[PDB]
Amino acid sequence: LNSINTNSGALIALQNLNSTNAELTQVQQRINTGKKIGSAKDNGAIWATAKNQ
Amino acid sequence: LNSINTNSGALIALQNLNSTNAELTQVQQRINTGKKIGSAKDNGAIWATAKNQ
Repeated sequence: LNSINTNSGALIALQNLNSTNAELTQVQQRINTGKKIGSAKDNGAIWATAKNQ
Repeated sequence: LNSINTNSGALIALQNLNSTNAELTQVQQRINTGKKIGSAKDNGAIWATAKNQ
């Protein structure tokens, strides 16, 4: 409380903002590639069955 | 009592003034560093724990 060296609220706010930027990056990928699973990182099993099909 | 060669009241007054000056110096150090434990002299166990942390 009332510290000058530490600001935990800014840390939690930056964590929530980084989560929002991660969701926005996922939506940007969904928009530009047109696929909900555009790579093995999205879902390896469905992407594997898709490459085989 | 009624001595000219000594003044005990000035001695106790100097002791109280030195205590007040030490408290003001501690408050100045806390205003400076921003830490209530800025060094090992303040509290060595908690200080070493914070250093490892």
